[PDB]
Amino acid sequence: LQKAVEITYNGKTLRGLLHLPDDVKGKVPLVILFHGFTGNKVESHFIFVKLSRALEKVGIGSVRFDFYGSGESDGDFSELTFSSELEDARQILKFVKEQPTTDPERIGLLGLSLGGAIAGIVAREYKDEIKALVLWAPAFNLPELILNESVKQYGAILEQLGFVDIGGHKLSKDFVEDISKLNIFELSKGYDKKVLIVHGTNDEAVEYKVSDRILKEVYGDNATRVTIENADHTFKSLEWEKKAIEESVEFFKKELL
Amino acid sequence: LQKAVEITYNGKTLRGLLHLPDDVKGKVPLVILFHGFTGNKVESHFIFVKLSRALEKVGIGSVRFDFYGSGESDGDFSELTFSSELEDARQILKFVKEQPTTDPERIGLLGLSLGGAIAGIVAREYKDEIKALVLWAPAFNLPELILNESVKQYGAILEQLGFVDIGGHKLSKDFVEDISKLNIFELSKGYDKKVLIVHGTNDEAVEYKVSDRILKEVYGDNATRVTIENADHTFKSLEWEKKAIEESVEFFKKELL
Repeated sequence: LQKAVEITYNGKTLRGLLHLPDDVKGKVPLVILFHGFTGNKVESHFIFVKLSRALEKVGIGSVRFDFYGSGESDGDFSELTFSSELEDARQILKFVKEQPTTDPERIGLLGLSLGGAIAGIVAREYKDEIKALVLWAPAFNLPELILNESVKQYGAILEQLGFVDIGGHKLSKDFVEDISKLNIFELSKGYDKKVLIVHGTNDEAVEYKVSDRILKEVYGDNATRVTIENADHTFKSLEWEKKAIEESVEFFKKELL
Repeated sequence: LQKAVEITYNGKTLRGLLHLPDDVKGKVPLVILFHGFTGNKVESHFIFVKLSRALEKVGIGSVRFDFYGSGESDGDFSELTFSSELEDARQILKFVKEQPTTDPERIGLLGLSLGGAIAGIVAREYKDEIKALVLWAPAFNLPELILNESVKQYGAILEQLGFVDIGGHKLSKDFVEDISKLNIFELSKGYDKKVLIVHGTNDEAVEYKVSDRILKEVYGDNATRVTIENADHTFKSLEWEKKAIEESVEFFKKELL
């Protein structure tokens, strides 16, 4: 079952999609998916919708929302910041628990790159409430990346212009300053339930070595990594995409149930 | 205002968004927006939402649906054909006509790339029903590209596997045979109302010189072409984005109203 949902907090309205398995009723496990930098709820080559529909086939619900300033939700990219989506994420988890079909003891999280950073942080905020977590190409090094991409380049423009054109989006200078005082590695530490990392070897957005850091620094032996050899950032292949979703569904099927 | 909508025909469910102007009330001009190959209703860097929300400021509503097998709508890319999305387009136009806020006389059409080819065909299909037509980098030569792409590498793969991986999607073999019998130039010929063409000088998906072909072989005095100097396919820049959306809404508001 697929139908669109709406969230409104403050003066912000969020738009998204909720999935529920048709053949089983009562209270069902749920995974909340967080999208990445400049992405949206469908995500790259529809990998989120695909993963959503694969989950309802194994009796597992899901919700996919558009972060404020991106996609179908309200706002401009300029009034968006990392901590903004952090507030958005909390409202989505709240909304999900307030569903009669939602099982409170079985809730998981999934995030892709920037969404992965948000997912690992929100997982620690609700360490008891989130039973399992999956990180696709987790961009825990987004802070250094933005800072090192703001001094080698864009630095003069951002101050002069107030923003910079990343590619049809207005990257505000507020965004650079807000993520400057955030450390994803130290902010995701403290999650103790099972963790699954999916990373591509030939990832040029978030180099594969980041997952090594996340495995050594952030989580203990409660986190495993599924390495997809030769894959790119978003697993842009029918083969790569299959492995990423299948291992994610298997992982959610075991740890969530 | 923006609300999610749904169309269900022939066992297929289409999901989308309907934009309605808050200021004006009663009956209001609508602009149907068709997205491109491997895209979705939000389109690249959210240009469709931007165009939609910029449209409602003029008091001009719009409807943005995901084609069947794409984005939020049902089905996989494997069951998608050009004629498949032509059928979807007809269903979307019937949907807009059925809405009480909608005014039948002033419906408009917009399409990007393959969506523009869809829009050009549908505009001629309902010549008297569609008041104006806007085309963003219209891929009228899409059948030629796919044909030439198939002989270079797709066809050998498609013959055996039944499909080809075009980057996380399954391109049907029927899709190639389906589009081979199609000539968008002649199919879009015969529209007798005002047409606007927005094309990029540095467009690499759909060459700039095919916009020359459309103005000559497809239309006459009613056709107009805005040239975005040095722009790429989707106007992936805030300066290029402004020119395309600003000029197109002025074309819409003038001839629709």
